[PDB]
Amino acid sequence: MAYQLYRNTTLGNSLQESLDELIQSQQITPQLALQVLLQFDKAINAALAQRVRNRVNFRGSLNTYRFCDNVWTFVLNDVEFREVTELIKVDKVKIVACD
Amino acid sequence: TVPKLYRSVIEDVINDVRDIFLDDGVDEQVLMELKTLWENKLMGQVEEEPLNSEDDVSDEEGQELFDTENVVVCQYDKIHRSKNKWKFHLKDGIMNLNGRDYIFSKAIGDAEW
Amino acid sequence: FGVLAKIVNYMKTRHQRGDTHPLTLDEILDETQHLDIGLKQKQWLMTEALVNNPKIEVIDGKYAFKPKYNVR
Amino acid sequence: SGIVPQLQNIVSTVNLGCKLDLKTIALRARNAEYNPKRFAAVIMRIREPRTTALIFSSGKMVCTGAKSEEQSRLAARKYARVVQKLGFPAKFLDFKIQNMVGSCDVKFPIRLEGLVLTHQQFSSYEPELFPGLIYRMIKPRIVLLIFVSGKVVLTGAKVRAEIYEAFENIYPILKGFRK
Amino acid sequence: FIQMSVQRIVEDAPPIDLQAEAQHASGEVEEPPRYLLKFEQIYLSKPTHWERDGAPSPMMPNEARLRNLTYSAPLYVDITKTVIKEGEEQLQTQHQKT
Amino acid sequence: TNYKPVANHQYNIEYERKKKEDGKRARADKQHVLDMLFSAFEKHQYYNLKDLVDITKQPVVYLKEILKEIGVQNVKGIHKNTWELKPE
Amino acid sequence: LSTMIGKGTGAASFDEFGNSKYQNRRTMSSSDRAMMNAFKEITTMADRINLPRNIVDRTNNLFKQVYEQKSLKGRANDAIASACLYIACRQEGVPRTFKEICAVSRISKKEIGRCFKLILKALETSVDLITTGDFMSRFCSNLCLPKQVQMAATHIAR
Amino acid sequence: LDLAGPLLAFLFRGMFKNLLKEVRIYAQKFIDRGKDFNLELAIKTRIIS
Amino acid sequence: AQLKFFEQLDQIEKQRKDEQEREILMRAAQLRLKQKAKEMQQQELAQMRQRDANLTALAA
Repeated sequence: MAYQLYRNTTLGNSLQESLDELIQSQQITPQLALQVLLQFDKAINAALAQRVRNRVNFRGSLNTYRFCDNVWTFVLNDVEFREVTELIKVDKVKIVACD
Repeated sequence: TVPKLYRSVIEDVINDVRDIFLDDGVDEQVLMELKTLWENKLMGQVEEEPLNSEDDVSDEEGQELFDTENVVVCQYDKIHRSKNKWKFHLKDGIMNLNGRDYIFSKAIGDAEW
Repeated sequence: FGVLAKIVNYMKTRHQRGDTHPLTLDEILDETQHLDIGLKQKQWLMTEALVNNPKIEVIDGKYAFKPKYNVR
Repeated sequence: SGIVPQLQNIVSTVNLGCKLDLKTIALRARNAEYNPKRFAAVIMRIREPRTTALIFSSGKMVCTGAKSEEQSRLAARKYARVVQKLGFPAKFLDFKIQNMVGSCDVKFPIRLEGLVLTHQQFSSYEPELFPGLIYRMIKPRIVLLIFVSGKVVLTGAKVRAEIYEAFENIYPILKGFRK
Repeated sequence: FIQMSVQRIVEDAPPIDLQAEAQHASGEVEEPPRYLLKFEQIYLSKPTHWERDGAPSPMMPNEARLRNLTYSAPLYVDITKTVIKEGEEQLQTQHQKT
Repeated sequence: TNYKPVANHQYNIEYERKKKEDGKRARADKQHVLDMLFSAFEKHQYYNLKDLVDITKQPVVYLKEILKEIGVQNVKGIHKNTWELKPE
Repeated sequence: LSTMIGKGTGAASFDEFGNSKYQNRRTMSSSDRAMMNAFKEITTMADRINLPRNIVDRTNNLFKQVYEQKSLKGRANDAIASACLYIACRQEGVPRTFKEICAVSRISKKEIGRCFKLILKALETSVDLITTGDFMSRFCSNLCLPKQVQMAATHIAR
Repeated sequence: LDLAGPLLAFLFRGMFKNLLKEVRIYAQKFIDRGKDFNLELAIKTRIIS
Repeated sequence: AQLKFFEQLDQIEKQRKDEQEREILMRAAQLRLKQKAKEMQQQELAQMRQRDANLTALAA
């Protein structure tokens, strides 16, 4: 019962796998696992909002886009993420945005 | 840098879940075991009704099914488009490019359709 | 308590089905996607308060026959 | 006259004959967007015809951006086929061209002041509101935006014949006010 | 009258206090903004007549007699408007010679 | 300087910007609207339609239809005839 | 065809808890009350920029014709009144810019212009095109420029 | 003896009170709506004159 | 388990003391009633907040 964005990332996947292992071991109940996920979502949202103070840029081309329930699902190709300190090249990217 | 932010996030998460672990009556050792496993895992057609007259008018839908490529999840403040181009004021979020993770506060983007 | 009025609406649609039979609270809570814990106990305290004023009839035994006038 | 207007946008409405789920269409379609707070329909774009269509839950769809009648019909059919591929019983019923927009140049500056003085019954020139003169032709129900640079934009037409006839009517009048 | 009484009448009038009637039905911890208006420093111009064109011009008394005009002078007041929205900031905009 | 020519008054542009950003209230599904209505009623027994519209954040016509389905208007000595969220 | 009643004398006029005039007089119909409010708004707007009373009367007549014609019944009253004021100024030969009318009216310039177009269509009339010389007198006087400067500016623009 | 000054002062007292009353009413409407009323529009110039 | 029942009885005494040890602070300037009222208010927000979660999971 929260924003639930970072669950489908490396961090959320690792947390979910750990919770699955404890559930298999019966150490934690699924309700406790869900509560842990909710608290993680709150904490991660706050942490990114507060402790991140860097500005990034990127350019490229767009191949697809979708919008529903205030959820953008852009799909770009040949993107160049440009930053003052470093530049990164990617063949394709999917940008999921919410608010 | 990013690992240090990850460790700070670990501290915040454990502090945030302590109260729930007390509320549900579960012993605190669960949090230690969770952190251990989490760290280990990380590191003329007059009759026009038939639409079959045209075919292959779409593209491969497997990109969204795969999602294996690089993925960026963030929040958007303003998104404008003027007849050709899509413009992006994406605010603080996370990016997963080539496995390595990137963290940002302000993201500006211009794309063509 | 709002979920309780929603249960009342559910049993009203149940009357609309015409298959009204003596029931209980657990099966309704299951079919309405709600659980059976101490929450059901406090809402059952509210539900008995309802049984003190159930113009929509909710009796304890064989029940739910709301309509003060009812033949078919 | 030697000048023919070229169409810049065509608006066509077609009924699919079946109710639709806007949320499902937004979730499953490729380029569709749905913001019920902003607008009650679903906005979708296809690049090959280079058009945009609005799809409503009532089953009626509006296609805009097509440069030709054939392109408009093909784009509407493509949108209907996309909706049908999403599992809905979409059809192609009472397709009609509601409005057409054309543009052209007369290749000479025009004195809009004299034009509005001569044709005040049909002309409306308000530089405060809009620099272009608005001419409301009667015999064809066409609205023409005439500019001092000579560009003329015609709108409100149902068929290309109306666009061409309106330009043919307006051209001698404009030639009378060449700067 | 003009030099003292008009200014004193302006200053004697109590400041206008205005606030919304619990707008938005939110927590409403003094959330409705408070608008305070205070009139000050009245100014009088010389007698002036504005034509059909709207161009101001001095009005001679004989012209007032001939054209049945009224010999009057514009009256201007400085007004200070303060907005208190309980946002921890109060802004006091000043309107000059209203 | 008084009554200087302006294209649009400042307060009006601010109000229009706020309204545009907020947007029109969307018509949500019947189930969620009903659940929100029932919780609101749980707060206490009597609600006015205006504040109920504020609470539900739904179109007035759609909310009125859903409320007419279950709730009933009672003429009362509180101030006026208002809605009753109890179905019976 | 109405009257109204006052307090009168102090005796039986006020009753059990101060009944007043037995009542409040409660006169008229909306097809006249709305027009009356529009007339009041027109006078206020005109006095804001010191428009003469003849322009006010022409505005009132234009508003009566528009209001009875009823093609602008969906448009808010104040917009109609502001557009009528603009049209009356144009017909009297002393045009005020749309921004000048918006400065004294709560209605925005865009809405005033739209109602102006609609009123022109409803009345089946027209207004002479504005020229640079129309605004020279007011602009120069508000800038307090000399008469020679005003003449020079008018000649330069023409 | 009440000369021109005191009499006009009495009248101006009354009319300035009326002007402030009208400003109060006009601004209160807009404040209830949540718009930030313009002071120049609130002032009804005709009252005093 | 019997010891856990005794700890629950102690938590019940602690909640009574906290509610009453200041139902008195309010008087010096009903605490339990206020807490209950506060809990009642959240329910509506929680669900309006909550079902968004269900649709966002479907969306992503």
